[PDB]
Amino acid sequence: LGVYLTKKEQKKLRRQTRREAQKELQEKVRLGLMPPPEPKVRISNLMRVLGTEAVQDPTKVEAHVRAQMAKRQKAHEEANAARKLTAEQRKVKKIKKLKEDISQGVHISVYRVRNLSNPAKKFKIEANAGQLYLTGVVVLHKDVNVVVVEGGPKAQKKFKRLMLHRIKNKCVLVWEGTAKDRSFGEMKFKQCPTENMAREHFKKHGAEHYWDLALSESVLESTD
Amino acid sequence: SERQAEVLAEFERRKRARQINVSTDDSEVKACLRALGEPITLFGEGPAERRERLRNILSVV
Amino acid sequence: AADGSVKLWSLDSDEPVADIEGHTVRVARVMWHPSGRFLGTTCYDRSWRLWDLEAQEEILHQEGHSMGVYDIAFHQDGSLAGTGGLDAFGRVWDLRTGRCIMFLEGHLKEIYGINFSPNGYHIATGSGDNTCKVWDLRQRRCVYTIPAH
Amino acid sequence: DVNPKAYPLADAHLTKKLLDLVQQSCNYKQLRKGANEATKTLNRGISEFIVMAADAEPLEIILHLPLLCEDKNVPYVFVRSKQALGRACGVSRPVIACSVTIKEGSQLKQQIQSIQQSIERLLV
Amino acid sequence: EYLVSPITGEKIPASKMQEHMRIGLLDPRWLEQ
Amino acid sequence: VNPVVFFDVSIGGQEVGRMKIELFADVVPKTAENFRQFCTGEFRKDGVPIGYKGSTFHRVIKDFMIQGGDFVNGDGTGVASIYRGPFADENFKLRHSAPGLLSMANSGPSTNGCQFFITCSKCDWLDGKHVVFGKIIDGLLVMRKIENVPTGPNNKPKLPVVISQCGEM
Repeated sequence: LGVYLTKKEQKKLRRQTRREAQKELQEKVRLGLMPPPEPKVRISNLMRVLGTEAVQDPTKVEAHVRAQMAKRQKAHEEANAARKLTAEQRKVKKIKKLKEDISQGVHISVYRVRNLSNPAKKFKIEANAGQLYLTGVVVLHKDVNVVVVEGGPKAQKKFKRLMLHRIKNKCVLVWEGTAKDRSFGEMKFKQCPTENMAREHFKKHGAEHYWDLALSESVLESTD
Repeated sequence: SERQAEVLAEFERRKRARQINVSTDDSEVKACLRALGEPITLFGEGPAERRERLRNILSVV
Repeated sequence: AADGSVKLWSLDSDEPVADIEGHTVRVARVMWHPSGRFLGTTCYDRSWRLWDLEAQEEILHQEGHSMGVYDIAFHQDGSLAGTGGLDAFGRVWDLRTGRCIMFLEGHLKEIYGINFSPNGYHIATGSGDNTCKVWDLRQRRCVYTIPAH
Repeated sequence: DVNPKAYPLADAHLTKKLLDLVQQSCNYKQLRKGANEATKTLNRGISEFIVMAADAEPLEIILHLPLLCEDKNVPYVFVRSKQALGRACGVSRPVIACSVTIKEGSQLKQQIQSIQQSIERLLV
Repeated sequence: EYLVSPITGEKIPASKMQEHMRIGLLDPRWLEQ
Repeated sequence: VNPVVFFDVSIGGQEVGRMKIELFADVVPKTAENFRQFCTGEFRKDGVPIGYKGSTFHRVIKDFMIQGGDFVNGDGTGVASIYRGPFADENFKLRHSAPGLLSMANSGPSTNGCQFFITCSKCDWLDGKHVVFGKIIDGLLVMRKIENVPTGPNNKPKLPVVISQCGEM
C-alpha cells in the first residue's frame, strides 16, 4: 500500500510544480508560441498603468480594463464549470453511492422496541434503510417489536444511534453480529398477533433464534 | 524565409522528458542503462547527473 | 506459552516436571486427553501435534487447516477430536482411523471456543462472529445458531 | 512475522484504517508522536489508544507500552513497519510509537471508538 | 515488501521508500548550484 | 565480470571513435582500480574528479607503441595513481606479445602511474618490465589510426591526439 508524505514535502512538491509550470511558460513565451503576458490591471491600477493613455479616451480604457477583468473572471468560472462534473454525476451515483462495502460480511443488528405504534418512526426508520441500502425485517407483536437490520458496517453504525439516540417503550440491540450471506430481503412490515406466525416467518429465513432471543428477553424483564 | 527551426522540437522533448518516470535507484539507473547500452557513468559524472542523463536518453526511445 | 514449549508441572513442586518441545510458533491450545495418556497441543502454525506421557514423542501432528489451529476439543469417549482453525473451518478428526469426519463450516471469524457436549452427539462451536453454531454427530448438520453475545 | 513478541499485531486490512485515523488526528492536532510522548499521555490518562511498530529491533524499548495500556485499560495494537507509521503520523523520520488523545466534541469520536472496538476483539 | 510511491504511483521496495522520498523530490534548481 | 572502460579518441580535433578497453582485474586489481580513477576521478584534488579524461598520447611509435595518458605533465613524465603516488607492478603473468594490449607505462620498477601504453605489435622486450593493465576489446581501428599518426622528434605527434571523453562501459 501507499504512504502519506508529510506537509513539508507537500509544500515542497507544490512549489516544484508551480516553479516548473512558471519556467515552462516563460521558456515558451521566450520562444514566442504565446504573446508576452500583458500586465494584469485593475481599477486601482487603471491610472498607474494606462493613465497617460487613459486621459485621451477614459471610457474606452475603462471598458478595456473591465473587459480584461471579465475575461479573467470568465476563465475562472468556465474552468470551474469544466472541472464541475462530480457536482451532478457523482452527487448520488459517484459521490453518495457507496453501499458500505458489504460484500464479504453483512452486519446484523437485532433490536427490540417495546412500543413502535408510531408510523412516523416506522416510516423514518424504513426511509433511513432505503438511502443507506441496508436490508431489514420488522415483525410487530404484543409489546414486542423485533427489528433485524442486516446491512453494511457504516449503515449499521449510522442506524445504531438512530434507534437509540434519535428515536424513542425502550429499544435495545439484543444481538450485534455478522453473517456469511444475506438472509432477509427488503425492508417490509408484517403483523403477527401470535408468536407462531412470527416464528414461522422467522423460520423461512432461518432467523428463529432472533425471535426466540427477544421472546426470552421480554419475559426476563417482567420478573425484576 | 523557411522555418529551418527544430528548436520547438527541443522544447517539446524537454517537456515530455520532464514528465518521464526515472527510478531514484542508481542500481535501476544502471540496470536500465545496460538494458539500452549506455555506460554506468562518464568521467566525473555523479549520481544526480547520472539520473538526468538517463532521463534525457529515454526521452527518445 | 507463546514460545512453543509445553510445561507439565506437578501439584507439589514449583518447577515444571516435563518440557515438551518441538514447536517454534506460539502454542494456541493445550488440552490433555480424557483418558490421560494422550495430549493434543494445537499451535498457530496450522498444526496440531499429539504427545504421550509414556514416550513423549510426536504421535499425530494433524495438519489440514489453511490457518492456525486455535482451539481443539476431544470427545468424552476419546474416539473423535474436533479441532477449530483460524480459517472458519472445523475438522472433526477420528482418533481410531486418522481421518476427518465432520466439517464445521458456517462461521465468519475464527472458532475461539470448541467443546464437545457429554451427550455424545451435540457439539457447540462458538466463533468470533458473535454466534455459536451447534451440530449433531448423527444428523451431520447445523442444529441451531445462537446469538450468544 | 518478523517478531514473535507481537501480541496485538494487526494485518494489512485494518492497518489502512489505522493509518487513515492517524492522518486525520494529525490534521486535527490529535496525536502525540514518539514513545516518550505516548507514555506521558498514558500516565496523564488522556490517551485513548496508542499504535507502535514491530520493526524496532530492541522491541523491549517499547514493550512497556502494552503493559502501561493494560494498567490504564487502553487499547493497543502493532503494525508491520515503522517507516509507514512515521510517515502516516506526519513526520518523515521512522516513528515506533504514537498516541491518540482526547478532544471535547471531536469529529473523530465515532472512528476512534470503532478503532478501539476493532482492536479489543483482536487480542486473542 | 512493496509500497506505492506517493509522487509517481509505482510499486517501490519498502526498504527504500524513506530515501526514495528524500531523493525523488530533489529540487531541480539545486543541481546548478 | 571484468570491468570494461570506454575512451573516445580525438585526433586533430576529429573523433576517430570510442575505444573499449577491458581491464584485467583478476591479474591486476590495483591497475583496474586505478583505471577506475582514470575512467572517472573522484575528489582526487580538493574534490575534483581528476583522471585520464583530457589526456593525450605523448609518444606514438608506428607499429611499436602508443604511450600517453599523462594528466600531470602531458609529455609522459606525469606519474599519478590511486595509491598516492607510484605503485608497484601487480604480476608478470601477462605479456605484451599481443597487439592492442594496454600496459602501465613506466620508466622502471614500481614507477607505474597514469601513463598507459598500448602495444601496437608483439614486444618481447616489454614483457616483465611492465604489467598489462588491460586489453582493447573494441576500437582497434582507432588504435591503429593513433599509432599511424605522424610523429616528430622523440616520437612526439604533430597532431593533437587527446581523449575527449572517458568512462566506465
